[PDB]
Amino acid sequence: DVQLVESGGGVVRPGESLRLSCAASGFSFSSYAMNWVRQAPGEGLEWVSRINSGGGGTDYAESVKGRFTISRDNSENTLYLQMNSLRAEDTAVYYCAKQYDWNSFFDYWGLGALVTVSSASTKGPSVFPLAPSSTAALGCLVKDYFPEPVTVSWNSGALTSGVHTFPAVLQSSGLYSLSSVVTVPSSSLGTQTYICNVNHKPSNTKVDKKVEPKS
Amino acid sequence: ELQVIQPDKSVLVAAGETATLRCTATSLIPVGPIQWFRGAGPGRELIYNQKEGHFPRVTTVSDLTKRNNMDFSIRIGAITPADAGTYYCVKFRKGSPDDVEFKSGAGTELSVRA
Amino acid sequence: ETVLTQSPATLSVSPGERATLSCRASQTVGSKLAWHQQKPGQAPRLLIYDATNRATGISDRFSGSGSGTDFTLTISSLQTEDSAVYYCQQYYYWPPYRFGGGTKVEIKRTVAAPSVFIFPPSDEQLKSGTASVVCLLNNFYPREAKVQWKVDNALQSGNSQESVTEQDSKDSTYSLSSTLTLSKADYEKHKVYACEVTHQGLSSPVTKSFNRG
Repeated sequence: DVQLVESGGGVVRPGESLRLSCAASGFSFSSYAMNWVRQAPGEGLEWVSRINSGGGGTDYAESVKGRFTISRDNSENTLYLQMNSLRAEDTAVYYCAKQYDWNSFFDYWGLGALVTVSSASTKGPSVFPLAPSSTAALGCLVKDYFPEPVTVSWNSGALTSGVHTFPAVLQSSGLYSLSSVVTVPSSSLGTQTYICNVNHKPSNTKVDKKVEPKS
Repeated sequence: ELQVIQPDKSVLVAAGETATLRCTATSLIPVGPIQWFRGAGPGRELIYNQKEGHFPRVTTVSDLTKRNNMDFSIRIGAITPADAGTYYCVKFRKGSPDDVEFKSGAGTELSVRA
Repeated sequence: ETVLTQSPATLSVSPGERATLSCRASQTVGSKLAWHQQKPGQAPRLLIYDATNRATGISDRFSGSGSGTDFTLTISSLQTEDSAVYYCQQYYYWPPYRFGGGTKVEIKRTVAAPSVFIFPPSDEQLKSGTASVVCLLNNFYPREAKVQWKVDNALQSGNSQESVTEQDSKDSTYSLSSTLTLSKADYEKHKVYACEVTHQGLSSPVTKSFNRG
């Protein structure tokens, strides 16, 4: 079947350049117009550029004009997006997309390659307790890490029922934070062990923190 | 030599109708695939290619498989304003390392009434 | 450019019922309307093209209707796996590569009022020099909630951030955290820190607070 597989993404610094590639198979790549379409965290899909069958005809959304180059290789069945002079608002998942016809809807989408643009260095999380009470709630505040993802479990994965781990927010410092919380019987507090284990593979970090009532 | 004739200059069609774009070759040498493009430059758009590709709302009028054939007319279904422009019928040559443009028809201006 | 008005923005449908999504063009688009589905954190997939035709592989639960300016997507027997955003795309005019605003589809459920909790910043964090106050709204429906921070009974603005979990598979409720970030400087300037919560499951708004000590 038709496959569209993007690559070349990751973390880049503002002002760096980056080449996405989309490897195409299951069809005649040279006979179709190809596009890139992007999606910022929690936004609508935003068309970025399009390219001819032959490779000589190129359109670009005005938000990327002067900075992005689309091109292709019919010999090797591959789409490219060169992206120069990158900035923070170019952070998104970039999808390659095939058109049905030259002036038609999108037939097929790629898996999509994430492109994070940030000046920030690889950093492990600080973990802080959300102390319960004074049914009850407690959690931990996983703060100031980069890049995503972090992982969280409670009591080595032994506690799962009524756990919420929140999607991470990007703070204006360039660093991510989230909280994980859990609801448990008030009777259990100070009797049972409530530890959250916080593993961050990008920094080879494991922190385990015991969250207890305040005194 | 081989000449590529498209007899129509203008073709006016209603939104939703199918349009027939007519094209004839005079010879069979040199061998190679016919292709249709809308527009003329390096910004042209592939509409059909005998050799390769699935073009879901184009049919050939004759059967292009059988050697002897010299009718390269096409039907394009459900024409809308997006389909407007000038369609050239284009003979390609040889093959190795790639197909090379050889001759092109004068062009058929397709448009839509409102 | 043709304006594509997708509607409504969010649609709630209880499990097993029909869901009916609408897309409307500013001027006629003939038959050339296509629908895509994007489930959370995946790429889009084509459902319907030519207004009415299913793509190869697509379930008969998804169907398309209409012509000209008014179009519908209909999802027959809604499963939790159809929670997704749906976009319309026209290709009657040049250019084809614009989308409607999208319509989010979520599983409808009876109202559930949020359990509210407030967490003061830990003393360990206070050594670092920045203070986070976390407010947690737990297990509610619908998602529409307003959290308002008050510091000494003064409304706060621009110093908070919200995060929402995706709708639960099981009970179809949401959870929400709001986090206030102040420096240790400004934090220790004030006394009472309150979280106020308006949601339609509560007869009047719920306030959790503490005082430093």
